[PDB]
Amino acid sequence: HYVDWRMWRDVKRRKMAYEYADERLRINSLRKNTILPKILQDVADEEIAALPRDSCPVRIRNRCVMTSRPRGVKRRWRLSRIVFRHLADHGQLSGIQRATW
Amino acid sequence: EEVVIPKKKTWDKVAVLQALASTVNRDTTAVPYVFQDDPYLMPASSLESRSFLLAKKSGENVAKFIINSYPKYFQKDIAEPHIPCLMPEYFEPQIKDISEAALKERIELRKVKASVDMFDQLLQAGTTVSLETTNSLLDLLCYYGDQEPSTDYH
Amino acid sequence: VDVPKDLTKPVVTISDEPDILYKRLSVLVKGHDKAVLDSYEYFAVLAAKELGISIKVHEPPRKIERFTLLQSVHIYKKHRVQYEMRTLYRCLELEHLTGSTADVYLEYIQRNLPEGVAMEVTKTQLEQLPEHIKEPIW
Amino acid sequence: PRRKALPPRTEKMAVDQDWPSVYPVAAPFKPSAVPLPVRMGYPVKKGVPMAKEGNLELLKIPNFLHLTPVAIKKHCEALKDFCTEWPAALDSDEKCEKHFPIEIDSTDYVSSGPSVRNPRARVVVLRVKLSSLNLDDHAKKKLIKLVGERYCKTTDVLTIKTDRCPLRRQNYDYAVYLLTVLYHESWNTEEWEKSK
Amino acid sequence: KNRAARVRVSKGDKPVTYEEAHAPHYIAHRKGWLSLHTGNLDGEDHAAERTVEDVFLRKFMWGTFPGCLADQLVLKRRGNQLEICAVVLRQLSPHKYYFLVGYSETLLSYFYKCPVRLHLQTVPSKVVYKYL
Amino acid sequence: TKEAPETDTSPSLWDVEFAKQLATVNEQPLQNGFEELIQWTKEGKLWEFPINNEAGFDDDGSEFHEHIFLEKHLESFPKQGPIRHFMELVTCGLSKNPYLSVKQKVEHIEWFRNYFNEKKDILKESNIQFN
Amino acid sequence: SLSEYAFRMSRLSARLFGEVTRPTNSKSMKVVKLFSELPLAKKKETYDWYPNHHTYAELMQTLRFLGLYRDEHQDFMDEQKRLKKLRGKEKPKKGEGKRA
Ligand SMILES: [Mg+2]
Ligand SMILES: [Mg+2]
Repeated sequence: HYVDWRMWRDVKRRKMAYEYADERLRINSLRKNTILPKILQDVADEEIAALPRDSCPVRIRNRCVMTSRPRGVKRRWRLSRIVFRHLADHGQLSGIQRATW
Repeated sequence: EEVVIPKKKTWDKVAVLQALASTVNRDTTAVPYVFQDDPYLMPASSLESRSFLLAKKSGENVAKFIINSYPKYFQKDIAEPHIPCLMPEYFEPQIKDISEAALKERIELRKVKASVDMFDQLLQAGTTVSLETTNSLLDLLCYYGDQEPSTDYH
Repeated sequence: VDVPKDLTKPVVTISDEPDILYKRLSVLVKGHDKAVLDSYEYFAVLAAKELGISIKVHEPPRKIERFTLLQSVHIYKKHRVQYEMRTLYRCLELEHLTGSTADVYLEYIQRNLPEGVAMEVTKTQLEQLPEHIKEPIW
Repeated sequence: PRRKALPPRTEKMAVDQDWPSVYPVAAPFKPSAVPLPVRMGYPVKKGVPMAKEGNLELLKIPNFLHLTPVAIKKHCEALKDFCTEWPAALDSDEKCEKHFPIEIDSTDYVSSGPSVRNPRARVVVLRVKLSSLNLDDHAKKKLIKLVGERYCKTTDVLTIKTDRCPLRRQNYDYAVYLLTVLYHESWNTEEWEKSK
Repeated sequence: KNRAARVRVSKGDKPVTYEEAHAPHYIAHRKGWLSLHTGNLDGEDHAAERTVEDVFLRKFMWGTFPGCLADQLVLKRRGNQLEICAVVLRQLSPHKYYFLVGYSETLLSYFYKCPVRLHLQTVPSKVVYKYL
Repeated sequence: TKEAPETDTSPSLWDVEFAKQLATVNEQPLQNGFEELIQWTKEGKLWEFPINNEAGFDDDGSEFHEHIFLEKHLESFPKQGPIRHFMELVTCGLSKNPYLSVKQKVEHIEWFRNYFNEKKDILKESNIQFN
Repeated sequence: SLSEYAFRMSRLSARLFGEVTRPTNSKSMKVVKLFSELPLAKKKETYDWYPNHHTYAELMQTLRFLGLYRDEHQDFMDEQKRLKKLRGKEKPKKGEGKRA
């Protein structure tokens, strides 16, 4: 019942990235060093690259939770500039007022 | 030189609230707290006083009916610390197998019909039934009189 | 004419363990409204005087966080809207308290903390040197 | 016929009553309970501010009707049985640092919401002057080299801030433990120290 | 021209409320805020979750009290509590108000895991600030 | 009376339902606002004041030496070599982490121990003897 | 560029405060930062970014069939979908469509 399929695909991505977060963390530690042998680091480069694509955190997009807008999103409220203003202009956001100086 | 440190005082988590409630008295101009402080909603007669709380108690039962019929909507817990009194109750048996521990779970939920109909199956199989388990079934049957407890809705 | 002939008071037992000491108790309350803080100050200061507590009050400088957003849904870059959140502060510096006195005063004012008002309570406890620190072992 | 609303109970109130009994705790503004002709709002041309009946602006206010001076003085009279007396000996701050040379700081945060958690509450700070510790010339010189920028020569205070562990009782223990291993290693003399 | 939260002038036969008659540039000069919490204060957290709860509450109450709300809600948070303050009409019977107060207070307590209390203030008719 | 009754034995249904009848005689509706707060606080719905940010959260009764001193778990690893240096960095960061539990910090370590047991043949080419 | 006494003293302070002891380069110090902090994917702002729209939409769909919530929006599109059946603009059967 999400806004659109683009939103639904990001929900799945955030779920798969939460399951492999530890497995990816432990493998990257091996790659991010000059201590272990190159032979071992080469095997970890193939193990983390064989994990599903949607497990990668860079493929996540901070969309608006009300409209699924990919751009123009405020991270503190997780809303788009259009929805944020609609609530702020009606006095529904605590403390938010218009600036004049 | 030695400084005398005072002894520590302790009290219950509600002690500071009971001391503040001792500083007030009943308000003569008002109706019982449970009612809505509003002229249109204030009970005028004694019939309204009783019919207004029976309708508010009926909405609490309509919500509990919906909460226990669709638990999945209310399972998400965001409270910290956890509040056990604000989570759906599960009245259905979970151990579907026939065993001695599966009957005890149907006696704690006061399932007279299921427990007795399942006690025969456990007895028919011939499995040894402890005397502390068969005594717990009599209490459930001797109290309600081989009848199901009252429920919100069937 | 109707009054409780006798009253029940909550039990406050005295423990054997010693009580905690607090050199200072700094209470920092935030809010978007200044009169709600001027009114909470009057309540917290008067509640300290009746309990026999030393209190000092000062007003830290405010903070204003601003940000701008596009006015239109499409194009018209030049035209934008600017918003702000104003955070006002009020610090209540208490001194020379005990664990029990602070436990009571804080509960009294924390419960009556109005809407839109947070609090940061910094507690400065007094301790004594541990046993191992008195003399060296080597 | 239609059900009619009763008159507001503010009329039955007397002037010499007990207000705390009316507004014992925090509650929204009830115009049928507050016996004041208070108005709020920006008036129209040749008009007057809106009346309390139906006014949403007075409902937005976090009132202080439950915290009148009469109640505060009456509330605290019942709270003096929970309090303890401060040692008369410890009059000033110079005398507090002679018997209690260590100061532990810890902050608690109160915010609205269903969760009370806050990661900023685990932090613990421990301050102590080096003049209150049983140190010699060597130990003091060595201790100042281990702590680094945690010691302020202007004030002669050692500041230990711990935020490693989840809970605040653990960081308290960690800080005391750190002060202990520092004190003892400072006293200990090693061979390499000769090559200074 | 600017349009946000402005009720356009008309012949003079349209009644409006106080909050509905003032535009966004009056929100801290002649109006207050309909929701009051600590999320949007400096150094505070969880301002995004408090906003989704507000959006849902205003809709839950609009469809739970259909045709009864006289003016917008006023949400208040004091620690764990959540206080909903509403201005309603007098058409509906009090028997049905008490049912919905207990049904909503309970359903919302189990949903948001917080004690919820609802405060009604009945008015005979929708208050009118002026006519546009 | 009798010195020691059958306290271990749990109350029967007849005793659990009779205690519910003794909690109804004193049952009365909330008479004031304070009592509502008291009822909620006892149930557990309302917060207990003064506010403690760590309420209801004790990390399995773990002491500080279980979070910071993790070199006790490195006894199944080479005492000297690259694996030791690497695993001496994992436990240094795991000691600076207030967001994990001791039960979660050991999982990380046990994973490396099992990971190096599968790469033994590859660690022999580099002249590294892991167990 | 440190004296031997200063180096052996700093190495000691690191041991006390639980810092790195062995000499480690900047590349390998990232392993300390990877385990000393919670990964982005496990942070609560990431995996709980969206509210669960299933619960909100399924709950209020059930409350509407129960008679306790009135959705003025469904009523709108339910009346339009009823007037398009009288006009002949009805959704076809799946599989047995206009095309084949
Ligand atoms: Mg990106
Ligand atoms: Mg313009």
